[PDB]
Amino acid sequence: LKFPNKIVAQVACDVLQLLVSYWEKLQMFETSLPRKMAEILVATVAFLLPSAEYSSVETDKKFIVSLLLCLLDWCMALPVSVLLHPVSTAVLEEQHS
Amino acid sequence: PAQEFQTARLFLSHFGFLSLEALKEPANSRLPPHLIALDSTIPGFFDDIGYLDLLPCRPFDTVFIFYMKPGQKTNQEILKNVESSRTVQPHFLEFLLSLGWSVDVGRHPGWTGHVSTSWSINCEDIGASIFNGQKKVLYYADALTEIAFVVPSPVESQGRPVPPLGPETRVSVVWVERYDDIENFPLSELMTEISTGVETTANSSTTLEKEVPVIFIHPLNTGLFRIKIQGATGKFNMVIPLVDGMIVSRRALGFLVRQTVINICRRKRLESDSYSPPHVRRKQKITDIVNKYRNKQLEPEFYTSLFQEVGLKNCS
Amino acid sequence: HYPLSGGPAILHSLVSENHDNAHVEGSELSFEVFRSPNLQLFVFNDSTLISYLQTPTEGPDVRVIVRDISGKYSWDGKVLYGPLE
Amino acid sequence: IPLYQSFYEERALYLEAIIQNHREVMTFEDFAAQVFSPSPS
Amino acid sequence: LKLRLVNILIGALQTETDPNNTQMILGAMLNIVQDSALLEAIGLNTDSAAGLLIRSIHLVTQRLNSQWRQDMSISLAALELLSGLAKVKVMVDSGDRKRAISSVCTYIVYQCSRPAPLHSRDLHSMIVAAFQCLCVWLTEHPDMLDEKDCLKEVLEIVELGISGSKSKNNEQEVKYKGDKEPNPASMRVKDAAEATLTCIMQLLGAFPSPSGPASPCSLVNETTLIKYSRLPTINKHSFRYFVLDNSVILAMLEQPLGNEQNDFFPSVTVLVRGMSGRLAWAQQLCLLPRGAKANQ
Amino acid sequence: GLGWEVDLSTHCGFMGGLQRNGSTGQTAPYYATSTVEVIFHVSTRMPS
Amino acid sequence: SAMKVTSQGQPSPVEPRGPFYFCRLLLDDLGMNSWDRRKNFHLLKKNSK
Repeated sequence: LKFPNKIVAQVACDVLQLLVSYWEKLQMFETSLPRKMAEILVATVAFLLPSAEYSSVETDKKFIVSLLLCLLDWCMALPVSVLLHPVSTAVLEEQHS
Repeated sequence: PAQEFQTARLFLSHFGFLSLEALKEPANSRLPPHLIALDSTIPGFFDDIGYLDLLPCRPFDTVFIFYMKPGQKTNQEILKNVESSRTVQPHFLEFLLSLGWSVDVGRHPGWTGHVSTSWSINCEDIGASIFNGQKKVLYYADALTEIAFVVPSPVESQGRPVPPLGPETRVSVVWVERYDDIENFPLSELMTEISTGVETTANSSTTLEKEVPVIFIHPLNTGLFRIKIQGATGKFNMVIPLVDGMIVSRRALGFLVRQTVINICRRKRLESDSYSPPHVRRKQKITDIVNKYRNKQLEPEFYTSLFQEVGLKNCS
Repeated sequence: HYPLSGGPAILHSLVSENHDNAHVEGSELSFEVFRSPNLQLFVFNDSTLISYLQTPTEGPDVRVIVRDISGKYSWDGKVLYGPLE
Repeated sequence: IPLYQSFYEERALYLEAIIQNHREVMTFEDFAAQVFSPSPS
Repeated sequence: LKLRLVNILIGALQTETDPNNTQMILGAMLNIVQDSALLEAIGLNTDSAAGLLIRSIHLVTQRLNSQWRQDMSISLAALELLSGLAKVKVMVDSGDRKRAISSVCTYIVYQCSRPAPLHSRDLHSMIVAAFQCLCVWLTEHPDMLDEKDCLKEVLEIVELGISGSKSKNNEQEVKYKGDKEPNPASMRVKDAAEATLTCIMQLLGAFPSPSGPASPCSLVNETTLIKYSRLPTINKHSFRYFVLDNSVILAMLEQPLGNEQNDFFPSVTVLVRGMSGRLAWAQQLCLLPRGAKANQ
Repeated sequence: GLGWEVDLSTHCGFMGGLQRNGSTGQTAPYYATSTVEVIFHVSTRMPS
Repeated sequence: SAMKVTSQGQPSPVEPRGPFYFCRLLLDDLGMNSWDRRKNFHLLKKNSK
């Protein structure tokens, strides 16, 4: 997703958008997998944000828009109860917050 | 199809109240943002909600009615003559029933002349002592005024936290049979017998005698009535609807008495310097509630509050 | 809330000012709808159109129709004067 | 296709154009009169 | 002798200059007008109730706009008399009532235009009393506000009371809403004007609510809704309280009460507690119009 | 497998040039999501 | 009946007279008429366009 080239990134984003149709199978395989996909999308769009809008290249903005739309699709497909489950990651769990 | 519905977020978003600009903290100011979420877990929230509920939206007054017989100077006898039946002129009862309708104190949703049994939203001859304030009370209400007429009777054998309303206004009406007994009226001795319960509130009996004015009704032998009013002169002279030494027929007696009571109470409220309209009191109470119960959250922290379920806070 | 009772084919309410208007008997929008003496349009936060319309009293009212960038929605509301139960 | 705009962008632009064109500036007296009675009196 | 009495009373009112005498005369006029009106209702036209009321209103308004401006007690007496005459239930031409409200509004304009050194607490008290009298006149006769001129004058007076200056000016540039600085004469005048606006917007017309004349606010609260829902899940914490613009407090319940048969659609129970008073609501979300409510 | 069938007579969604009279067909597959709506012009459903 | 006075009676509820009463009540019950709202709130000219 965070590849320097944008065409391969766009193809990867489309492939991720494809997986939304099999979220039931992903849940049956591993419980936390769809939440992991949503976290991956959130982190990627956060990382690409600082150098996206403060630039004169439209391709980065278009890729950001595509990332946001895929995130919206993933959120809509998932139920509300799953989205409210806390994020379980080592770096943040080390902190007392 | 979906089953559950969190309609609150739909309502906030559809009307345009919920937005990033609305939730943004004001710059260089202390007023809260345009949208604020309160808390139902901080102790005393429901008590303050009840405080806000008990505040009325329109001014209210109180009127006491007494009956006098010749050769009476003690408060006990004056209170006693009322509670008897068939021992007074029928014109007194006719004048009473022309002041307002009758409403039970328990089922009355408005002012009833006594704090402890007022604003209760949760629903053989005895004479004019029924209206003593324990079973029934004469009531009148308009779009801008509310009056509770109560006739005191002899006394025989924190749960309602009300914020200070302001200077209570009450006017007494006395039915005298002989004009010479007007001066011999024990107004001082009956101050303790006409406590409305607002004395504990209204914090913002000798000194209260001058505050209350008195209206005297003296029937004549020709059917007309003679009126004398004491202690109703202030900065703006006297009140017009019933001047001193006036004569009024029985047709326009109750209406003129009610108008005089309204004008006197309005003048008394306007004269005092520690009085504000009830909507100002409600606005100040709302501002105090906002200051003491607002939730300090950022914009992203507030959207996620809508999706989280409520009602299980004390159960989970 | 996406799978509403009307099926996934319908997402935003299809109602408008012409519907349930006593002063206009037509089923399509027309200038007579604006000629109604009980219709008014407002702009809120410079990014929302709010339409207030007092329908004839159906019983078990105020009708609010809102148009924004997310679509259009309709609200039917009535006051509760008397006590309950 | 050149200058192709998504649905939400077109809807937002059209809504902004409508608001800008049809917005009415008036004194508070006229606004309160209109709120009190939509048709003139 | 009734005609002679009325004529001499009118002459005494016209020729009087002392304050106390004028107050007594005004009280007598109110008494006689009310008595004649009630007698006619229960049963040169100067003896007639309608003509007597018209003449009384005309004389009082003329005196108020002519001489009773530099005096406080006399002006307050005239305001109380004009407030008293509203309660009289006698058919009369709307022109007289329009003239009365026009005179009251002109008095408001004159008093609020006094120089700053002459301003005092008594002036603001008189302004508040006149606002209350105007509110009583509007409430007792909601019909006459259908006129363009009466409504325009009333709203101009309210705007002058709130903002401190009328939006329209004879020669000065006009001002619009939003870009007008708030410069009220005083806090009391501003509060009175706001109360008048709230009354004319909500209480004007249909004063007795189905809840009863005793309580203008709705007689339903959180406890009533909880005990009426008859659902163990609903508790005192099920509500979500919101504050709008630091003035309005909401209390929203996200459970249908069964009032609407559309159990398949969202329902909310807004419970507004504003500065005017408590008021309930029941909003519903509908996707299809009334033509196919039962066809879904 | 490309979507459920919708009766064109009483369909309130996207049309894509189809007609209510039934000349262009009576049924057609339909697949729509929270943000994407797709309708197929199947050639084996339109009478010829 | 001239010397007879009518006893006061409780007034009965009366339906609102205006054709825009409920919408106006809803507008003024949400604070839309407060001083602060007089900036980000306006009207729309009603015409064919």
